[PDB]
Amino acid sequence: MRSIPELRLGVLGDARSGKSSLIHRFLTGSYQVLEKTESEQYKKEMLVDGQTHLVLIREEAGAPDAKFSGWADAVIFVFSLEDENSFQAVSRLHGQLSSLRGRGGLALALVGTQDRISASSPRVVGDARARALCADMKRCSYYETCATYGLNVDRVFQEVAQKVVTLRKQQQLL
Repeated sequence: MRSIPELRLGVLGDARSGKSSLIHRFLTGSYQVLEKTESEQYKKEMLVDGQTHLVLIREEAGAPDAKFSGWADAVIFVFSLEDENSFQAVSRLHGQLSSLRGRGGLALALVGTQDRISASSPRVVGDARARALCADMKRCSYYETCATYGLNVDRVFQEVAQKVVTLRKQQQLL
């Protein structure tokens, strides 16, 4: 039976983060103003190191639980660059993830979304501050995204998938 290599990617963020629109952009190429009130799962095929993977994505509406925290190979944290509470929410969410995971080591990403930046709702989260949150999270890379035109959307997903695959190859290299 031909193997189906699988990458399990979780996505965390508050309702102002832009996480639903970001997931939806990656999957479909479309921007839609969405707030999923609820957790949901999605699937996509991705080429990684020349090998086709099944990618499972769980978007979580609130705090991760031990189920989610133990299932993921990788977790993307999402906040809005114009919402301070969403940024503070990432560090809350990461505390929960870290404690409820009990495994090989997660690939992480931190995403600051640009979608809602306006004159009346300006960027409130400074670059250095966001990069400091990322520097204090293990195996984490930081991106700004804009799902409206696709800025770094595929990049985030692809780079987290690559991290998982490289970690796995490291493990089999031992």
